[PDB]
Amino acid sequence: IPTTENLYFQGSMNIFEMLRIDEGLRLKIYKDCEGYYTIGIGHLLTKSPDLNAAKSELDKAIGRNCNGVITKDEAEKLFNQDVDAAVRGILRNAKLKPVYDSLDAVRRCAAINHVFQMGVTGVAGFTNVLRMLQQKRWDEAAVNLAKSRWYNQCPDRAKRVITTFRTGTWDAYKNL
Repeated sequence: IPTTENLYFQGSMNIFEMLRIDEGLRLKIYKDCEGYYTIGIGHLLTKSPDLNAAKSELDKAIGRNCNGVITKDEAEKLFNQDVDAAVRGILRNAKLKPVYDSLDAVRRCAAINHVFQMGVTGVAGFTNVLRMLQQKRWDEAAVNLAKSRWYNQCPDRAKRVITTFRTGTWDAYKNL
C-alpha cells in the first residue's frame, strides 16, 4: 500500500526530472553510449568525432568561451531549451500530435523524452508503435520499442522510457 510519502512521489516527477535521470548531468564534454560528444543533460553537441567541432558547438549554444566546460545553471538553461524543442517538435507534427494528445500525462512525458532522445523524424517513423499507443495497446507498444536500435544500442538510457510507456506510472524512476 502506498504511503503518504509514496503518493506524493508522482508530484515530484515531471519531464525535467525524468530526462535528468535518463541523461544524467555532466559539466564537461563527454562521449555518450554511442560515442557522440555530449554535455549537460543529454545535450548532443555534434555527431562529429572531432572534439574541436563539439567545443565550437558548445560555445555557440552557451554564448561564451567555454573550453568544454559549463555550469549547472548553464546546463539547466540548455536542458530547458532542448525540452521545449522536443515538445514543440511533437505539437507541430501531424503524425505525433494526435498520438500525444491521446496519451495520459505520464505517457506524454515518455513521448517528449523519446523525441528529445531520437528527434522528430526518428520517432515519427515508428509507425507501428504510434498506432499501438493510440490504441492503448501498451504491452505491444513496449515490446516493439524494445526491438529498436535506439533502445538496443544503449539500453540503460531508454529502458525506463519503455517501462513508462508500458505502465503510465513513474515506477521506473523510483529507488535509483
